Amino acid sequence: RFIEVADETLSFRQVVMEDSTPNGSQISAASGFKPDQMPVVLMLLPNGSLEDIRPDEVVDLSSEVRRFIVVESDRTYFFTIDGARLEWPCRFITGYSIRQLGDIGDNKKLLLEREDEADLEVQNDQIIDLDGDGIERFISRKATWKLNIQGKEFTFDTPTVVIRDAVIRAGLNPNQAWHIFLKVEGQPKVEKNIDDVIDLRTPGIEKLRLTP
Ligand SMILES: [Ca+2]
Ligand SMILES: [Ca+2]
Ligand SMILES: [Ca+2]
Ligand SMILES: [Ca+2]
Ligand SMILES: [Ca+2]
Repeated sequence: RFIEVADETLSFRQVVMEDSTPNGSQISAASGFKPDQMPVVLMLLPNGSLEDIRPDEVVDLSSEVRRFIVVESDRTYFFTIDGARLEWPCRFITGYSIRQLGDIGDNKKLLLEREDEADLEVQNDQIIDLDGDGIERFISRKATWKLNIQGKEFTFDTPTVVIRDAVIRAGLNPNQAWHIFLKVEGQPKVEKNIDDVIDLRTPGIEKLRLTP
């Protein structure tokens, strides 16, 4: 038999299982862990959940090629993706790992729910600390970013927007001499040019005000 085993990097590798009905200890031993280490073993269910495998919990491998996350750790943190609970043996999780676990398509935007301010957008390489109190909740939305042009909010479909295209979409003639200054939240306004590129992924809604 064969199984696929990965770690916090989620890079699966083939492992040979000589028993069709192993328990957590056998899966841990086949993955290269001594009995005293007791790694955390998480079986990837077909629906999308992760089932914790005890050292004496027999797993039926005759079904199909099952996948496991075997990470030497002494704890597990619970988080959620769209209300579905998931388990993670490490306290720091990257956005890429969240997308891998939740099977979120790359055409969507990942957010971390907050109550005291706007929900935080999580990039691929951004690290979220799960050790914070409470269950961290993640959300998938449509990949659209808002921009406040002349006091009106327009919803672009790209993380980065050319200022000329933004003005064109707003309706103003880009060819006129404009004093363009951007006002990112929490930062002073910075003058820009008609042909510059604005990254909307910064937290909050940017304000692209124009004057003649
Ligand atoms: Ca057995
Ligand atoms: Ca179990
Ligand atoms: Ca919120
Ligand atoms: Ca937490
Ligand atoms: Ca923004």
